[PDB]
Amino acid sequence: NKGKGGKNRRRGKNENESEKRELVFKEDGQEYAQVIKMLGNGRLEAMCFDGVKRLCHIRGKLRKKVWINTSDIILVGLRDYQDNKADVILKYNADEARSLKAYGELPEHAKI
Amino acid sequence: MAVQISKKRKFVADGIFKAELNEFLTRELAEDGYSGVEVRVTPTRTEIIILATRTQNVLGEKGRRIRELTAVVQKRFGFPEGSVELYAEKVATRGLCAIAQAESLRYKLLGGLAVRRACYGVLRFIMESGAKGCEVVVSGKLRGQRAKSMKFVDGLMIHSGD
Amino acid sequence: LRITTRKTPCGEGSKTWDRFQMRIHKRLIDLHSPSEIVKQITSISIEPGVEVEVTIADA
Amino acid sequence: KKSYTTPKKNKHKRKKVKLAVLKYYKVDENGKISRLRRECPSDECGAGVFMASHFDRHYCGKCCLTYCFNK
Amino acid sequence: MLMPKKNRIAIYELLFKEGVMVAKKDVHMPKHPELADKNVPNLHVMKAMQSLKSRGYVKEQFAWRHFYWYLTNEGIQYLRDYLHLPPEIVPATLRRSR
Amino acid sequence: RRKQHSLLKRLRKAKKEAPPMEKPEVVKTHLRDMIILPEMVGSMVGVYNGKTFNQVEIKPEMIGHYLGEFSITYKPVKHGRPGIGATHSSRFIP
Amino acid sequence: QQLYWSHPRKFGQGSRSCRVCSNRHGLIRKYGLNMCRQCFRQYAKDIGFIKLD
RNA sequence: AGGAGUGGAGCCUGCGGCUUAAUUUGACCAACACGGGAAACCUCACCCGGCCCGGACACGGACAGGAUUGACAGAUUGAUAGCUCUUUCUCGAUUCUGUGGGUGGUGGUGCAUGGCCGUUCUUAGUUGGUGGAGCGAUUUGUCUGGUUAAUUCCGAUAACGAACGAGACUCUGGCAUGCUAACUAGUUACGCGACCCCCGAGCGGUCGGCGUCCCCCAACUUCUUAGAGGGACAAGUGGCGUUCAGCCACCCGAGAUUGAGCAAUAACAGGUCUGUGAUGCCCUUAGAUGUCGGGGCUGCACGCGCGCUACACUGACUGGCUCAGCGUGUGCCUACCCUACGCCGGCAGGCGCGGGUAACCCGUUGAACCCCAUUCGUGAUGGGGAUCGGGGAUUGCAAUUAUUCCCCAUGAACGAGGAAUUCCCAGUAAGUGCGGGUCAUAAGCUUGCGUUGAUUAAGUCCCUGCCCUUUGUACACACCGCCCG
RNA sequence: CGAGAUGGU
Repeated sequence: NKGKGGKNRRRGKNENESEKRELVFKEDGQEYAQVIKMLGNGRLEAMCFDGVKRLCHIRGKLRKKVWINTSDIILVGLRDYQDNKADVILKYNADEARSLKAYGELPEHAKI
Repeated sequence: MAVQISKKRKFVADGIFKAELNEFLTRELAEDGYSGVEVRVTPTRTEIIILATRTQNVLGEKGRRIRELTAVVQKRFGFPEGSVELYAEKVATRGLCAIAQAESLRYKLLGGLAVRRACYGVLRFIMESGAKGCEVVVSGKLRGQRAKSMKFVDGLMIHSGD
Repeated sequence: LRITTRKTPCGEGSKTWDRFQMRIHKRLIDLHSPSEIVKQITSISIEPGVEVEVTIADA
Repeated sequence: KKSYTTPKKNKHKRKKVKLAVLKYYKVDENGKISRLRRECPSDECGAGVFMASHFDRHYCGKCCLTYCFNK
Repeated sequence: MLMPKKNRIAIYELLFKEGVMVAKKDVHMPKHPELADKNVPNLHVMKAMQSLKSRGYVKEQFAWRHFYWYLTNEGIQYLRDYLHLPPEIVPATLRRSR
Repeated sequence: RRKQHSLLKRLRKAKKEAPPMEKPEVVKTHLRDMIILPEMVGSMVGVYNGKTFNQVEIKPEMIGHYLGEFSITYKPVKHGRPGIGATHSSRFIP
Repeated sequence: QQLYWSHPRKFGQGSRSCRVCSNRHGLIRKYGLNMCRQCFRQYAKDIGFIKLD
């Protein structure tokens, strides 16, 4: 279907971010966050909605696939040690982020 | 047939009949070494001649399979009783028939023999039988989860023109 | 008889076509003879894949 | 091609009632028989087979699309 | 019920007499052709022959929307019992070919 | 009209059994291709829409129209703002 | 068992299907063939059609 | 160098975005009138509801005062689904029930595969054996030069002798008054026969003119069909060529380039699991991801692609005259074909009665542009025909979100199109209409056929690309590469 | 000898 970059490289399998994108909520050890700044080297600064800011890192599965950006909404996994640091699990589209807030899942802080 | 059908429909329907008969015989007589069917007509009677390498398997213990095949050919295609006869005939020069060599390579692979040992086994027998050349190809998941192919060739081989 | 079809099984590629045909040939011969002897001569050399049909009066 | 969202008026099938075999004959005296429920006026069903009695109808269970009398 | 016993006997007697069966893969046609006239549908023929195959009493083949079935020695033994025929009968195929 | 007379029976039952000088109860149906006959005037019908029944009070001006002409299968469109890919200039590079 | 278990099928794509493989799309009605277009290219030589031009 | 355009207008149709219960989905030069994809139902996969088993076979249980099957009426229901509830007849070992196990699926993965197709790539390219050269990856053969559409030939030569592609080959077009021979094809002529005209030397005639008017037990094969052979070779003459291989002009001739099919080695994470009883693994399997009723695929601020009709006088309208070629036709489950002639109606259409399984009947296939005469008069006009009101037929089980067709009325934008950009060298481009496919109903698409018939070239490497050789490199994921502060 | 940078699948 429609490309949205432009290049020779048709050598991959297509992204298909479609159909049964079943909505995901927290388990234990997770938080929702908004991206505040993006740094070099595959890392970023993020704020979760109960107010603890963290330095955050892209998991190896999301490299060069799920492009994160400033003010974007993400799902983050906490560490049982080293509480200043965390890793990204998912990105929510602006269509999914409004459904989280419609289920009352997010405080009235997140931008959409 | 209360009034006869037109020649365009008649010549197409006679070709559709030979195609379905060849498919039925192909999958009934595969291990029994089938390679072709021929059909001929005479007043009140149709004779079907069938070619195979091991003709005793086409007959069975006292001709049982010729009687069973005569019954189902009559039952399916709507011939009247006793107007159909089946004759088995032995294939001459079986090394120069491509269908008998494709089936014997299939059963040799299905028994678990290694691919190159099997393929050079038929390549030798075709060239010893007196062909001017041949080409054997196998393709799919040969050794690993990513697909491959092999070509085996000997002698002369044309590709273009009539 | 003619049939013209797309070559592709699935609808992708540049748009090529196949052109199949079949040709049919027909003849007539008329005789001045008894009904008993057309049955003799219309029974030899007819071994190949040729239709033969005969009608008892048309002339 | 999805997970399934369920209905809530659930039955698999009904249950067919269980009853003892025969109450359409009576012995009244030694060697005296009565037939308690009637045969329908019919070609094949004319003997040994009986019409039901309902509160306002007589009905043949064998000829089931028809053979109903309104009393 | 799968079918009336009147139907089930009429399939087995035609199979035992002829030695073979043929039917097309279509559950909707109201009558099987040939000596299965006098009312049995070909759905009953397909379902009957499937039950006879999983017992080992017939062989099966298929091409271009048609089934083909052949009777075998264990099935001859079972049908001669089920139909109560004399032990000496073999009505379908016997004479040696030349 | 083989077994399409059943609606006309249910409509004339509802016209008969209504309280004096008050409207009948609804009869609800799938029959969208029924023509409005002069028997059907001053009657309540629920006409199926692909998921729900919409009620109609049959005015005499409706005569000769279909029942399906008064119960519509979709919502009128009103637009939200265009998305990515809607124009040639809209392209995204990471 | 139900009495209403079928709908009319006396014309259109509900009536007809391929004689080899039961498919309903892209079939050939010409000269009484009734094959699917992919099944025709497979059997054309055995039926007796050829290409010259 | 030029021709017809496309991009601008209205409408048709495919795609994105938005909207929605659903607007099912694949594909981004080599996707977008493509899936032979013209969806009323079916097709059908999507959305809202409801019946059904079409759960083989094995083991255990239950069971001939009986395992189980079917149903009238009232309530219920979109429904005449005994689906379910109340009631009480009916069938007869075929089922039911628990466990194990199967079976089906237009479900998922084309980045697990087979088969098929497209593309690199329409160009001239590719490879062993024995011998020679290098420690080796590799190389020569497969070439300095000339010649050709061509790795086509000549010749040269540490190589010799071969294989595939090219070419040959198959179908097709143009020629035969020579051959074979026709009541399912014609001509000529007369025994003649018949209607009409005197226009004709001359009468109303032997004799003339006109004929798809009619017999032949007349003669024949020019015109039609289609079998066998024939014919063209750079063969002849003049120039140019390491005088070879070839190239240019001209005579004679139907003809000195007719047009297609088939096509190598090695590749691509190209497309297809939605063509298949081709198929691995995964998922689901009775409150089913295996049948009926209704809805959607057509929804509309907006961006893009292939097309149809036009902006008029080299025209539009109303009469009159006169010419084609390729094809299809009573459906074998599946239930329908092509039509002459007569009558009724303005029209679409209706009734009656015949022929055709086809060189036999529709049919001498009375095609359109074009040709001859008339009316309008430079006016958004008698150019253009979008949009919209009212009425009448035909298909079908059903036409509203208008199936298609006929009639009166209404009368938009548009006055030759910005930056850009496509196809084409002779019976070709463009104009013009007719068959086949799909089809119960129906082309603004596509695949073939005839008819009218030009302007400009006979060249080049400039722009975009392809082939071969020499050359440089920090590239090999191969310039859409790699890399510095 | 006009101007001609850059590179998610």
